[PDB]
Amino acid sequence: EEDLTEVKKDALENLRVYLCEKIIAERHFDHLRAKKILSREDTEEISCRTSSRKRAGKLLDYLQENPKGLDTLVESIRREKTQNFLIQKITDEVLKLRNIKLEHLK
Amino acid sequence: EEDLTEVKKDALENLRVYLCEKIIAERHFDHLRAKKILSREDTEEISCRTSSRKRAGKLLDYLQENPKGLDTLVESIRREKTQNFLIQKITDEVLKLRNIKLEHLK
Amino acid sequence: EEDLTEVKKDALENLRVYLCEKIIAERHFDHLRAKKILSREDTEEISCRTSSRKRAGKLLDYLQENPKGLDTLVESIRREKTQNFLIQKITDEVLKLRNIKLEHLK
Amino acid sequence: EEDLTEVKKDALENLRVYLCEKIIAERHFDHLRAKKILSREDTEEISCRTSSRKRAGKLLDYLQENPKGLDTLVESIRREKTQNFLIQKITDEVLKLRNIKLEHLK
Amino acid sequence: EEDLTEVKKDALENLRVYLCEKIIAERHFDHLRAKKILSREDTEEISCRTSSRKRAGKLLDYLQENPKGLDTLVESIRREKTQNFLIQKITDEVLKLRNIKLEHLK
Amino acid sequence: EEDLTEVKKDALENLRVYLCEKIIAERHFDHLRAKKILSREDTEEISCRTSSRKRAGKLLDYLQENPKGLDTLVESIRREKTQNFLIQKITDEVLKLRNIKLEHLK
Amino acid sequence: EEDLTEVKKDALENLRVYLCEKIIAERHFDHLRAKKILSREDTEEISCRTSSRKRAGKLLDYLQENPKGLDTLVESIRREKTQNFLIQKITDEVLKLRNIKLEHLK
Amino acid sequence: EEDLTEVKKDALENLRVYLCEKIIAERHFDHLRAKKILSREDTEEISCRTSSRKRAGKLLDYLQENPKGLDTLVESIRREKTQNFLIQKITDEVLKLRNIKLEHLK
Repeated sequence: EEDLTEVKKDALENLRVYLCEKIIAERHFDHLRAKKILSREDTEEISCRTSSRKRAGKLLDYLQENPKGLDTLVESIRREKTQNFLIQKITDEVLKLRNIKLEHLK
Repeated sequence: EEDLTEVKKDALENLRVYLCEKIIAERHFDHLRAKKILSREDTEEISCRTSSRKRAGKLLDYLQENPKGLDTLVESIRREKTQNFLIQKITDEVLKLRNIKLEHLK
Repeated sequence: EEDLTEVKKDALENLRVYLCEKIIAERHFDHLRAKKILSREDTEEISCRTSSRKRAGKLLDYLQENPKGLDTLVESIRREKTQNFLIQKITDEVLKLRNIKLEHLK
Repeated sequence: EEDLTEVKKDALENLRVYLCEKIIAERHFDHLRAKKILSREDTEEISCRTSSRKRAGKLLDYLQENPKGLDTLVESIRREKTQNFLIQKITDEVLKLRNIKLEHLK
Repeated sequence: EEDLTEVKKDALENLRVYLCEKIIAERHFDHLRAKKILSREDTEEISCRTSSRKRAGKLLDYLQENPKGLDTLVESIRREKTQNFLIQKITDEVLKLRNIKLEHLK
Repeated sequence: EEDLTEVKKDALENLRVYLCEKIIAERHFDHLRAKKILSREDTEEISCRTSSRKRAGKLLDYLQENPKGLDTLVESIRREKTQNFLIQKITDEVLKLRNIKLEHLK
Repeated sequence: EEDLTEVKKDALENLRVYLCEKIIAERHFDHLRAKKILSREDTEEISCRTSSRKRAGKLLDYLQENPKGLDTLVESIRREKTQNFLIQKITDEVLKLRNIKLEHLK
Repeated sequence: EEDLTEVKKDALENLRVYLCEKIIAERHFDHLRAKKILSREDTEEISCRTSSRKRAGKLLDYLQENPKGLDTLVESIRREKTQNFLIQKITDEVLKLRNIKLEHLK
């Protein structure tokens, strides 16, 4: 019904908390692939002045605007690296979505 | 009796003075979790123009509108960080509430 | 029609991902030749502070500017070294161009 | 007739679009020589808070106030570096001037 | 209860101090095995600029992320090398966990 | 009477001047232990942009907050390194406290 | 007669011009010592948004409110650094004071 | 007439261009001697973040302050190194001074 794209934000708002977990990937593996749809000048800006906490929050904040919001997810399971502390969580992020999402059906 | 929600503000007004102690957490640990219920654009703006004293006052000021007033409290005792200079104080913030709260029973 | 110089960026935006295969050649072989038309101070700057990932991105990022976009290509097939991992890719990079390029004709 | 000094703005306003092509020279090559007539404190300020997009626009925006408007031009063709992606364009920048300039004669 | 994964950080925060005993293994033995789950470009970066103290802090800091945190441990007891200064400590590191962990049960 | 925690600031405001003697320990030995009670993201932030003077000022400024104000002290006399330039001074820092402290008794 | 505290402003007003000479010391050596009597939050703000020209004027502007106005003077002659381009000037700043001061006696 | 100290800046503003010849001496020989009168913290700061182009500009920019403006000169002719590319230039720098200087006499 095209309503889910909103609940992702909540899920994200609920998962906003996990800004200290594999978010450093913004310097590691986020910036590179996601740019396929992500911004350009902001990257320069977003990166220039952060403790890796702000940009962390920054990087995430933008994604609520998009409808799809399925790329940090595919990119984390892809490219190897960490397949647990984010992925078990990602399933939990999926859950956080799932939970919030399925709840909405009520 | 749903009256306490107000006495927090007093407690807060009484504690308004402690605007220089662990309030910097607005750049540190406040903005992140609390946004679970907190504003969105204000954050951007609240932050945009401050020496960390205004935004300090700002951030604090916003919380009197809410009835609950209990999260800075749970967020500081949790997430580790500082467990005294604010928490003994927090117990004192609790006191400032408590004192203000209990006196109301008179 | 001088429109292709742009689609190269797309192709590059589509190939930005392969920032991990033979991009290290900036240390191995890119810096020396490309300088024939490439930057001067940034080379110093671009280089000074990277994990070989950022500079990788940097070096690539700079070329979307230039119209020709055909030198890393000629330089990789030239100077021997690698002719497969990147060159079959280079054909694919040509493809990524070709694909995006030919697509534009529709 | 001293009217051309105005048409450079529009040409620049027409060329305002090319804020992504060899404008980075602001860090690379612009700041150093142009300062012969260019500002002093702003440079510090202009540079202090930009993603290289603002300062880009900044650096350009200032030049409309001057009458001569001929230095970024002479500076890019000299000092080596890029003699094409901007220079052909510069001829086109000259054209953008020329086109507009000659048009004015009508 | 999946709460233990946190107290490890404390334990680690409590053991953050012992950043001088056998942390040089970041060159001696730590980098090779741990990479199985560990980070890739940071390794390049993390290493690139350290007195062996920051990277020390770095490497460790990264692990508070991961939920398990049981690998520097198995890798130090195995692969021979040192079985005492780090290991009695490791048991003490286990203690630091054990202490903080069991305390949590209160 | 819990009034002393304030004069430490003064003592510190009076010792603010000694930001050049062994404050560099912010790299040499401060960051590591003090983090037992110290801030996390600012450490990232505080460090990222300083001549070792700002951060020097930064590091000290945060502690006026804390009530105990007794850790840089124990940390400097311990862990070896310098026991004179800082410690004779530290006793003087103690004096600066002591002086200011005892003065308050009047 | 306590009238001198005012002509210093004039001196400063007449010395306001020299806002480009050893004023950068605001980052270099001013902020640290002078804070013994100087502000606190402003420093943060004063610094937060300047090209070093405003803050220059800022830093200077504040000192007119004070009566004594002798510290930048004693601070510049001491702490080594520059003993001429400011100090000959400082004697001249003394002169600017002196001139105006002595003039006032008429 | 003490006016020359100003024209040096012009001369310097006219020689600001030669920020590419023997300015790297900012590492090769400048820092050590000139420090007899030069900055302290900025040396740390000026150095920390430059492609050798900015610090180049930085180092020079500071000197327009100082009245004498005669030390980079004596230091380059002495201490061996290069006596030609810059010294013929230095005489030309002297010229640039001389030219601008003598012109002022008109």
